[PDB]
Amino acid sequence: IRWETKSCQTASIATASASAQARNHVDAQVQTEAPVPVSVQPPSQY
Amino acid sequence: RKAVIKNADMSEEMQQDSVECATQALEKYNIEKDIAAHIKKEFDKKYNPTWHCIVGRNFGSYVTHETKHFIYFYLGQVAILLFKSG
Repeated sequence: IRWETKSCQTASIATASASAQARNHVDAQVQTEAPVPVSVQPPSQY
Repeated sequence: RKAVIKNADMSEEMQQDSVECATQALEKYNIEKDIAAHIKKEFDKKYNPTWHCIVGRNFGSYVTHETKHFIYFYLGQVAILLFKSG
């Protein structure tokens, strides 16, 4: 005959943002040098 | 699925049965509708009707229960409300 009223509640939760990324690239530039440290005719005496 | 009882108006024997019954339901069934159904049916059989069971991760309720037939507890992160009314 005794009806008791009760109130229930569950705990809340917490989320968080995040990200993923594959490997990254970057540019590059090269110029080949053309040095010619060469004389005309060295008179050798080997 | 560790059990922690938060509030009860229930005999110790029924409290233990609630935890063990809900634990079995949670091991066997993945979906709350089925977990709740398992738990409710076992109580109607053993402790007579009319039992009600709510199982979930996020809810509030306001209900009326019969004295000495109320328990609210967690299994891990899942809350189970088990009581008689009607």
